[PDB]
Amino acid sequence: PELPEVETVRRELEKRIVGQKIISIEATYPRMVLTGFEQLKKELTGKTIQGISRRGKYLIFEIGDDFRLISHLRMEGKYRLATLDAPREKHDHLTMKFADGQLIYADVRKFGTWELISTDQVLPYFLKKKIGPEPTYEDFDEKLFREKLRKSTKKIKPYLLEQTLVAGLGNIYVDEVLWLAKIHPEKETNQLIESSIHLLHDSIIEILQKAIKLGGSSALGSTGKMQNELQVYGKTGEKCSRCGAEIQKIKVAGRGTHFCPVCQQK
DNA sequence: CTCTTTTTTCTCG
DNA sequence: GCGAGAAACAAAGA
DNA sequence: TTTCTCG
Ligand SMILES: O=c1[nH]c(=S)[nH]c2[nH]c(=S)[nH]c12
Repeated sequence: PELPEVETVRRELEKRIVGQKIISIEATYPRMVLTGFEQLKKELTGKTIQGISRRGKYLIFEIGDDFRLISHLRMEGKYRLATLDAPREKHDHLTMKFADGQLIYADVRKFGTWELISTDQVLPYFLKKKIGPEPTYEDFDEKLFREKLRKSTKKIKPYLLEQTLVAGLGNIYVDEVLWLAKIHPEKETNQLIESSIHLLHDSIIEILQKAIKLGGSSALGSTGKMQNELQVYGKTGEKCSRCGAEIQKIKVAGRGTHFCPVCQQK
């Protein structure tokens, strides 16, 4: 999941589990609780969920007054809300049980993580990861963005994916963003001129805010509609510009990369 | 049998 | 620094 | 790394 899907999950969770008391926590895969399942079980049991926030692709459960559970879904993490008597499915790893239902975390590839953090350690946690600004007009300052692009020789697609220029882009939306900004994924960022950087800046914000509006692309968050709006991701061999160009797929810095060669020249 | 495909972090030259 | 490659893991799809 | 797929 990328920022839009996580934000969709956040919103659904906010509606359903805020105000609920955690009755018990169970794990068939405790190793995904990086700070220690035992400790997490002991601190959070009996606590009431006060809210859910998000930073980039990270979910943040606000539980009791002094704890935060930071959850990352990585590649295939999924939450679902189920009755207390729901059967176990094969890749369920964790469950937070309430009085009248449970929240189950599943992850086929086991990449997803949980970390229990002190409330005043949350801001330092994201500082250490060097996570960039949220993709909004208010937080995503184009001037700093521009200064960083100009000082670097990195290719624009893997640089954007670093989460440091701006938070929340993953493989789908960076491909959609570069298509929309008419920029080649392998463009060296110090070659970008001012007007391209401006278009790229706005496009990053516009695409992500749109995806959020449509509930993300495709359990919680499984009713998204952004996938219908995708212009290049996963559409190899299909048309992009009303002239005849087909979408090409190449490998860039280890990632499958979809682009329209005629519209996205260097 | 083999290989490649689908977020974050680490190695290493 | 930097980037190429791989690690963590499961299930495809060839 | 493990298992499936027409296997
Ligand atoms: O956190 C990341 N760091 C790097 S270097 N690349 C990358 N690609 C995605 S997606 N996330 C990240």
